[PDB]
Amino acid sequence: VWAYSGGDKTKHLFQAASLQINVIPDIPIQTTSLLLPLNTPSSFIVNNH
Amino acid sequence: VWAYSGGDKTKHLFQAASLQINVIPDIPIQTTSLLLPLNTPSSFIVNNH
Amino acid sequence: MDTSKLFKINSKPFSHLELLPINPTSTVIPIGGSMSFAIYLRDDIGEVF
Amino acid sequence: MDTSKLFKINSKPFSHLELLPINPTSTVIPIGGSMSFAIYLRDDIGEVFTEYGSSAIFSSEVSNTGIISSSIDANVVTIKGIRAGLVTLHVYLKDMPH
Amino acid sequence: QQFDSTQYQYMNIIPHIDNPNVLSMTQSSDSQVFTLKGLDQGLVTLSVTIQNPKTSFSATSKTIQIQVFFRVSPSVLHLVPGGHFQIHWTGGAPIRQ
Repeated sequence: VWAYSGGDKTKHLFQAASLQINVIPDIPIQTTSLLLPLNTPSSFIVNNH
Repeated sequence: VWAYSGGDKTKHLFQAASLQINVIPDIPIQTTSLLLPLNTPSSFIVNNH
Repeated sequence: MDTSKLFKINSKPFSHLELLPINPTSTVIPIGGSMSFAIYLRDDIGEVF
Repeated sequence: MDTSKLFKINSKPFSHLELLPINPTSTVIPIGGSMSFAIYLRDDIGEVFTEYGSSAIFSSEVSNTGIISSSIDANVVTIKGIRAGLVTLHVYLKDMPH
Repeated sequence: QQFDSTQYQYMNIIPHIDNPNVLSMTQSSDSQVFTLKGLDQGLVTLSVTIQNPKTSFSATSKTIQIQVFFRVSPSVLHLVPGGHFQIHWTGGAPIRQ
């Protein structure tokens, strides 16, 4: 990412050091999934009847 | 079911005794499923890569 | 395990057979023309192999 | 077992938070008009939490006061325009403010 | 004031990581100390939350980060006057440096 003025875009004021993003492979088998925080009740059984 | 002629449909020639069909409830959680005959290899792993 | 997936495999004999037309546009075939029909195999609850 | 189904349950802490607009028709809000934003919570691989529990209390701050007002209900922040101008809205998980 | 290590046995300690596949964690034979291990090349964000198991009250650290892991290429260059070139480089902290 580079920061410019809104009024001047011909030259950047600042540039960031680049962040890496590491993408993880999925397993292509459609599997009903929940993700819950710790110590927490889930209404899933009622919501899906 | 009732059998008629294709020319005469005003009265049935024959009627069957009624068949019952017993519908079973699903569990509405989308779950990747196979159904294989006995003693049989499956290509599923290659087909889904 | 957090990226993982789940699946079911049923093992059964064939219980029923169904011949059905592959996307027909009339109920009929002409002299010199042709239509294709798929064979479906099912278990004791209508699940397709 | 032949009619049965399978499912996964993950148990994790919240790792990331995202405030995103609910079907915006514009990048600008008119004076007296309003827009709503959903709060998403994610794990360490970007998977979205299916239910947040009763501990997921949110807060919001507004860097230029009286340009807008905000109000939170469940995991949705709604805002209203009061004066023209620029503002940053900030939103955080109250009792884990990182 | 810090608490003494002998009081950490009363505390609910909960570590937090974004990328456990690059940097793994275990707790040690002391409740106050954890052992980290690098598994593959990358960068990971880390924090810890402590909670009281009588009052449910908690506090959290700053977020910190750890990288899992500099030389120049070539070490010798030959040019003619009016020549142009770029210097290339390997290893270190390429996401932070």
